[PDB]
This record gives sequence, C-alpha cells and structure tokens, in this order.
Amino acid sequence: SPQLKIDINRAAAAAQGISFADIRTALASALSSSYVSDFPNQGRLQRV
Amino acid sequence: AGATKERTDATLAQVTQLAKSIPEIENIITVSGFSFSGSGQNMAMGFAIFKDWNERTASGSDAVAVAGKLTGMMMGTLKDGFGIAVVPPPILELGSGLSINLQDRNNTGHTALLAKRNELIQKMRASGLFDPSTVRAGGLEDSPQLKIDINRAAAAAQGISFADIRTALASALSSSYVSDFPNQGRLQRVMVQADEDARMQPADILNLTVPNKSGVAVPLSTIATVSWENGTEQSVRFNGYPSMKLSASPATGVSTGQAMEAVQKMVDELGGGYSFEWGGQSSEEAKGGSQTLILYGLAVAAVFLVLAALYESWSIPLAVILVIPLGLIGAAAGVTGRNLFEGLLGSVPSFANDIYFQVGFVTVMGLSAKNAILIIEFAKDLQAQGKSAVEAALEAARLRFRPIIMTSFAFILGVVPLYIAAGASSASQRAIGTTVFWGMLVGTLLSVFLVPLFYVVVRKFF
Amino acid sequence: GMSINVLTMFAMILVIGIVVDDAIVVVENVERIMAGEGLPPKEATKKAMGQISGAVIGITAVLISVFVPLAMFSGAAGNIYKQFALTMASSIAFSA
Amino acid sequence: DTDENLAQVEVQNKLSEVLSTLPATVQQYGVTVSKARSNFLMIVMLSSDVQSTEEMNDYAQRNVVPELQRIEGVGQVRLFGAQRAMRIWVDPKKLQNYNLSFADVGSALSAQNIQISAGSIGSLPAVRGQTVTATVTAQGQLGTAEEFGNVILRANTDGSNIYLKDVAKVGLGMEDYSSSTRLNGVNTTGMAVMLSNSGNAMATAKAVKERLAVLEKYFPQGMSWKTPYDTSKFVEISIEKVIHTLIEAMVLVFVVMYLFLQNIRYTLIPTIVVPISLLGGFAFISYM
Amino acid sequence: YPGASAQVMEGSVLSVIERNMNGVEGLDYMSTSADSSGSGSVSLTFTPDTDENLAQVEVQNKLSEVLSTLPATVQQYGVTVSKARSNFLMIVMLSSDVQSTEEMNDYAQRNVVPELQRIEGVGQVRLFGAQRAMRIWVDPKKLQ
Amino acid sequence: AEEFGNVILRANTDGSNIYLKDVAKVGLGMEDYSSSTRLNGVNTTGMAVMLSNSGNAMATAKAVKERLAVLEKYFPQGMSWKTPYDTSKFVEISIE
Repeated sequence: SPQLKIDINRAAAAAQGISFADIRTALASALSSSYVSDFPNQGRLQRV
Repeated sequence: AGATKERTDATLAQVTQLAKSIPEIENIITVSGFSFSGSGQNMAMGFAIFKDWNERTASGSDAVAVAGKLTGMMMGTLKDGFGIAVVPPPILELGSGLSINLQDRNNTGHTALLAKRNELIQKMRASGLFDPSTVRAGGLEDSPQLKIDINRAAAAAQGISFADIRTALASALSSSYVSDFPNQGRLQRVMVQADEDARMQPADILNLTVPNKSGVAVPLSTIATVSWENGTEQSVRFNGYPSMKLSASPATGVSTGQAMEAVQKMVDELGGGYSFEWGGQSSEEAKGGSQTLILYGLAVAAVFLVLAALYESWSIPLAVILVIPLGLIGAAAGVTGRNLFEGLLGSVPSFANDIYFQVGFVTVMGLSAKNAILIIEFAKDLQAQGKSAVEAALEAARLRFRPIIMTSFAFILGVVPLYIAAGASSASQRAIGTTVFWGMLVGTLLSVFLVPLFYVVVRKFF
Repeated sequence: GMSINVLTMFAMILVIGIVVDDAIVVVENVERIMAGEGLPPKEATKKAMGQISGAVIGITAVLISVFVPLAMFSGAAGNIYKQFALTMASSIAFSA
Repeated sequence: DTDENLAQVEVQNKLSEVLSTLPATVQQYGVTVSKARSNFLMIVMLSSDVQSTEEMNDYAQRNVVPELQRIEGVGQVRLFGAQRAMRIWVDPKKLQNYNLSFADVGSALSAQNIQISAGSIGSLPAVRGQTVTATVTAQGQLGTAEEFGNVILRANTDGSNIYLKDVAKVGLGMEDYSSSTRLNGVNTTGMAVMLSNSGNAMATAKAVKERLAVLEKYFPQGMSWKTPYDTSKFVEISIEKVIHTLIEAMVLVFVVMYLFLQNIRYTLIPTIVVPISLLGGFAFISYM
Repeated sequence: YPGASAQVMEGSVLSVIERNMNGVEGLDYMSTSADSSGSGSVSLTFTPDTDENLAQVEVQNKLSEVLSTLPATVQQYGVTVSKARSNFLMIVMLSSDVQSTEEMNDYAQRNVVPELQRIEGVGQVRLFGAQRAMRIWVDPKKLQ
Repeated sequence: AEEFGNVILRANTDGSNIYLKDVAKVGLGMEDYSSSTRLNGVNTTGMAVMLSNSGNAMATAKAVKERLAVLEKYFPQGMSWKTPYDTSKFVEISIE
C-alpha cells in the first residue's frame, strides 16, 4: 500500500523544534487515538 | 455497625470469661478482626478448645452441649454483641450451610437489589415452602459512611487537581507506602499516616489542607461537603454478577426438593430480570442421597448375575434377592429402635439415614445374601437327588444351621464394640454399630427361618 | 494411593467376621466330617474339600458382586463410598 | 504430543519476562496469550430493533464473559466489534485557537478523572475509648459524557474556563470501529465460539445454545438470538446416519440368513449376536 | 487497597481480575468478596477433577495480564494467587514475657517463611498480625 | 527511626531545616493494626498452618511441630511455642 513518510530533520528540532516525544504524542493521539484512563459506566470500568 | 477494636476486645473479653466458666474447655483462642461472615473491627471469632475426651464423660459435656451452654451464657450476659457458639462439621468443610446467591441480571441499583434480597427473604419466611427459621442474610453489615461531595466548580475556581485531593485523603486516612528500608538484615516497609488525633474525628476530614497549585494549603471545608449516609461493608460478586447470600432451610422434617423448587419461582416473582444460584457447604453434599436407586440397581443386578453365573440357573438368584428386605427391616428397626431408646432418658436421639447407615446396610445386605446363598446352594444339590422341595429345604437348613449361627453371631458380637463405642467419632461408630448389629441379628433370624421357605416357594413355582 | 480413611477400618472391623466366615465354613464342615465321616485328619479334609469347596466359592463371589457398585460414585460421598467399597473388595478378594 | 497446559504457561512465562520492554501503549493495553484452535464452531447472531450495534455490543459483553466463557469445551469467544468506550473527538483547529494541544486534553482527563480512595474514621491504631469506625467515600471519576465535556483544559485569570465541551465532541462510542458484521444485510452483531484443544462439537454447541436460552430471559427485550452457523447439526446427522444405516444393514443380514436357514428360530440368534458384540466394542471405545 | 471502601475496592481492583478469570480451564463458578478493611478477594472454585497445578497458574496467567491496569497502590502492594483450602490444620501460639506482640511478629516472620512454608503438606501459613514497618505518624496541624 | 526523623522536608534560606522530627512521630510499628490474637486472655501471637490440596493431617502436623522444636533452639529465649489447636491428635485417636 501507498504510505505517507514524515521526514523529520533533527536540525529543525534543534533550532526551534520540539523533542521527538512530543511529536510522537501529537501524531499518535491525532491519528490513532490515545488511551487516557478508566471511567465507571453502568457498573463497569470502561475505556476513555 | 460502627464498631471498633476497643468494643470488640471488650466483647471478646466477656467471651473468654464465660468460656473459662466452663470446666470442659481447656484453652480458648480469641481473634479480633475476622469472622466467618467477613472482616473488620466489628468482626471477631473464638476457638474454645476442650479438655481430653476421657474427662468430658457426662450428660452435658458433649461439644454441642457446651456450645449450647456457652451461647446461652453469651445471649444472656454478653453486652454490645451478638455471639453464638457452633460445632464444626465432621468432614466435607474441612453449622448448616445454605447459600443462595441472588444476583441482579440487570444493571439496577444496589439498593434495589438488596431491597429485592430482603423481599426474597421476607416472602420465603412468610411461605411454608421455605420452612421457617434458619433465615439470615449472609455476608456482612450495613454501616453509616461519610460522603465527600466535591464540585468541580471549586476545583476550577481556586481548587486543586483531583489527584492531589486523592493523595491528601489517602495518605491522611489509610497510610501511604513510600519506600523500603533495611531493618536488621531485612528490607521492610516505611509507611506514612496521619496522627490518631486527626484521622478519627468525622469533622476533621475537611480540616486537612490540600496543596493548591500556587503552594497554598487549602482545607476541604472550602470545596467539599460531608454527607452522613449509609453503605455496604461487603460487596459480593457471584459469577460476574453482584449477588447476596441469604439462608432458609428444610431440615429433619421436610425434603429440600419442594423448597429448592419454589425458590426459582420466587426469584421469578420480583423483577423477572433477577436470578439466583446455589453455593453451600457440607449440607450440599448431604443431598447426595437420592442417587440410591442406581446403587441398589447395580447391587441387585450384580448379585443376580453372579448368582445366575455360579448356580447356572435363574430360580436360585430369585430365591436369594428375596432375602434382602429381611435385613432391611432389621436395620431400619434398629435405627428406629435406638431413636426410641435414646429419646426416653436424657439424650437427643440422633441416628438417621446417613452414609454410615448406608455403608453398614450394604454390608448387611451382603451377609444376608451369603446366608441365603449357603442354604439354597445345598438344597440345590439335594433337589437333584429327587429329594422333595420341602425335604431338600429342611435337610439343607438342618445342615447349614450351625455354621450360619457360627459366622453371623461371631460378626454380630464383633460389632458390639462398635455398638457401645464412645468418645471420638462415636456418633459414626455407633451409627454403623446400630444399623449393622440389629440389621444382622433380625436379618439372620428372619432369614434362617424364611430361606428354607424361599426354596420351597421358588422351586415349586419354577 | 488412597490414604487410610476411617470407613476403611470400619470395613476390616465389620469384614473381620466375613473373612473368618469362609475359614469357619471350612473348619466347621471338616469338624462335622471329623465326627460324621470321622476319618483321620487327612481323609476327613478330603471329604470336606470335596463337598464344600464350591459352597465356599459361592460366599466369596456373592460378597464380591454386591460390594463393587458402592464404588461407582463420584464426589464427596462418592469418594468416601468408593474408599470403603474398594478396601472391602480387596479384603474379600484376599480372603477368597 | 498434546500438552497445551504446560506450553501455554511457558509462553506466558516468557511474556511475563517481556511485558516491561514493550511500548507503554501496548503494556497499558495488555498482550494476551491463548491456546487457540482457529476454527469457528458456531456464531450467535444477536439481532434487535430497539437496540443498535453499539448498544448490543455492550450487553454482548455482559452475557459472553460471565456465561459463554465458563461453558465447558469453549476456550475462546471472539466478539465481532468492540465494547463501548467514552470516545472524545477533539478538533485540532479549536486546539490551536486556544493555544492548546492533545497533551493538554489528555492530562486534563488524567487529572480530573481519577479513582480516589480515602480511608476510615477511627481506624487502627485508634485513641482509647473510640466508639465508631466508618469509611469515607469520595468520587473523582466522571461517569457521563456531559461531565467529560465540562473538564477544564485551562483556567483563565478572569474566571473563565476552557472546557472540553468547546474543543471536543464528547460522547459514548466504541473502542474500535473496524469490524462490521451483517446477517443477510441487516446490521447484526454475532459472537463466535471456538473450541479449546479439549473441545467437543455436539456437547459444547448444545451447552452454549441452551445456556443462551436461559440468558435471553434476562435480556433487555427486543433482543433475539439466532444460530445459523452450527456444526453440531452435522454431528446429529451422523448419529442419524449410524442408526438408519445399522438398521438397513441389520435388516438386510437377517434377510439373507432367513433366506438360507429358512426358519425364524435359526435366523433370530445371529441378529441378537450383533448388538451384543457391537455394544462390546462400544465399551472398549469409552475405555480408550 | 488500604483506602478503598467496599465499592471502590470491588470496582477498581476486584472486578478487573474477574473479567479475565473465566477463560481459565475447568472454571466451575466464581465469587468476589470486597470489604471495607482495604482487602479484596475473588474465589475460583474448579470442577471436582483435581488439578490445582494447571489451574493456579492459569489464574496467575490472567492476573499477570491484569496487574498493570490495577491501581498503583495495589500494584505496588502486589496481588497474590493461592490454591488454598480454607480449613485450619493447627495454630502455633507463640507466648513470651520479654518480647511483645509486635516483636514476636517480627521473629515469627523469621521462622515461618524459611521453615514453616518449606514443610511438605502445608501450602499456606497465615500469621495473625503483621511484620513490623517504619511507621511515620505526621501531625496535619504542624503540616499547615 | 532517628535517621528517618532527621530527613529534610524543606530547607530554609538562613540555614534552618524543617525535619520530620518536628512534624511527625517516627518509630518502628506494624504494617497493619487490625488483627488481635489472644490465648486465654494474655496477648499471644499464633501462626495458622493450612493444608495444600495434597496435604495430610498427621504427617504434616507431625512435621511442623518437630520442625518448630528445633527452631526454638535458635529463638531469642523467653520465647515458647504452644500447640493447643491440633487435628493430628484426632487421627492418633483413630489408629488407637
């Protein structure tokens, strides 16, 4: 399959950029959701 | 409810006093914090161990008698506590257990499920199908709890994150495990908990100052409300569903069949989306008594076959399996006859159709078959020589009389030590003592006269 | 592999008569013959074994037959039943 | 040489040694070990009118784990879909509007939605002559979508609060949205039971269909259960085939013998021999 | 879970395990007991055919898969799995004059785990009390 | 406990230190304070041994009472061990 490839030069991260960790949090939580905690639903701990 | 270790050890102190007022009891071990029902400050249980069996030989020294005497003493003198002494079951558990588990199979409130629990309990007490007494909700207690309402409006205005509130309440009330420290060559725990003077006043709860975001210490009084409500001290989830244990029994007077039958209909009555199930104890394995017609089914089939195998016909086995009720009336009249005897003087007659009666009866049914096998086998030889049925039967009975008496009365006498047996496991030793003794005596007697008749009846028909 | 249960001893205490039963049946019959046929200890026993051997086989097989199905139960009462039945079934088998 | 008991748990052994080095997202999710025959025994199609696919999947998880995993034979039940979760759909444009981000909303829920345990009044150790011991309750857990929308992402100085109600569409959704099950076109949600390595086909399928029969009594009505896929019916056909065929062969064998021996007395015995001799084999079958 | 009341204990800890506990082989029935003592239990009674070896560790299997989602306090504490007959064989009363209950409980833990758990037959020894810890009793008023 | 009391909660700028000795009562206690065991009234502390599913009653209890016999040799003296509860004595009665 045709995929997208995000090239990230560390020169930009060093100049004005952000740590790779925050970039991971951004892409992951914006595309494939993020499991944050558990919540009580109708007598059963489900996912948020 | 709302009990503490002080009041509990006070009740336990009274228990130890009453137990040491009983000469049968050698040592007593009181333990606060635990009971069969559950755990907590209100829960406690004691083990009153006795003196040797040899000394406790008088009417009123049996484990059940001291149990009754101690319970009576407590119910009369024990202040601030419900205390009862019970006797341990012989085998299976190692009281009469009756575990219903009323589960809600719909997501309705716990209050509604326990209201329906009490509904099931009440309607089962009112009904005769679930024979009265033995009615008690198993589990634990309902207790008055504090309820801290925290509006997030306060947390948003000047308040703190919920996490810090959690750290505050948890570490100030139920201690906090922080790290490990080397103690005398062993890594032990270090725990931080607020002083007794703080975490014990109901109003003091709000007085704890949570660290605000700006390094400010703010009391819960500004952001929280304490509500003195009620709540459970034990949440039971049976088979994935939140359930409740309730008791009701049909014992020593009524079969459990009708009660266990009507109860499903009972659970059906309320909600319809509610269900129940069964747990239990030794009394559930006591139920294994209606598997009997398969026992005797296999029994008389095995005897009839082996008889038809050795003796090589079908008349003789019928002449023997005819003798099996003769030992039954002897065993039954022996149990009934001793239930008659013990009930007149000073004891409570406690013999019944237990496993010892059953295994003892199986023996008796074997020996009676042996006897019948003996005389009818010889009369079988005698019918061959043209000797008439009444003739062959009589000469057989005449020739086998002495050995039959010699064997049986050696055995009947042999179980007399079991018949008069006392002490430990005496209830069992006498149970199998009575059913075997009288079952074999009356068995032998009725057999020795009716078996020569059995040949004559059978052979003159076959 | 069964640890000795109480009921097993009950058997052997109840059974103790039945193991003597065959010894008694034989010893009584030779005694009858030692008075009836009344011949020297060897010849009298020959007449004994000749008339009573199959009669002893009867007693054995019928006790063996009636005692085995007590074992075919599974469970708590099943365990206890199977124990008592097996120890008997052994004892009678060795008495036979 | 089948010994799934020793192998499945030696697998769990190595995986218990492994779970730590695995990504934090995966470790939070959890990696499962299963001795699974990949074959499908039967599917249980749940079709309803009042309910929806999402809603049925929530009660499916209510009758499938307590009941359909307990049943003997079945070592795995695969639900087609996912149990429902609190789905929060943020809009990245409203995020850059308030100078916010995904890290803010994540931390917001990680803070304003936590399980808080307090303690007890007059717990041990207690002062002398203390009277009452009572636990205290506090709820730091959001239950509804509205409460999740009113969570603070940022508190302004003037008293204004940035909510998740503003930056996100919050509500109950599913954990995943991939699997789509359909019976004859209509949107149904079925459960697939598979056999453990000690699994039967007739006894197991019998058990699950008569267990779900009683389970339906406690359903939120409008909920029906159909079992189109079923390999137990193929087995029932086999026992029907053995009865019919043995009858055909037995009647046949009798005929040739009666046609040769020419009398019912002669011919009645060998047809009485065959059930006895085959029952003997049957005994040996159960023994092995 | 030291602070957990009955409902918090049942829901945040005990109910999490149970949802993974009937994938266990030969699971006859299961119950759960959550109380206000900060303790929680879930019992899995199996079908009569005894094989505690395969079952106890399939229980540990599911619990090893579970421990992470459990509260940080509970996970730090540790959740134990045991094939336990609830019946008491015998008690060993340790009585001393120089020593106290706290002090005996520290040496009790010195002769009970190395020695009284090694012994054949015994699969569990329950000590009445607790081994000693470094207890720190802060005063909230001196805190503010 | 002294070293735990001299831990710094906050260091002031003038050189003053806030200790745990000031804000807390530090010492050796127990992990829990719930269970209270008493033999005949006096404060004793007993250990309850339970059987594994392959557990005996006579052999096991024999083993633990004669193991604790040698264990006592290395006790800090003044320490005695009593076994009031014992189901092995019931078994001994059976073989008697």
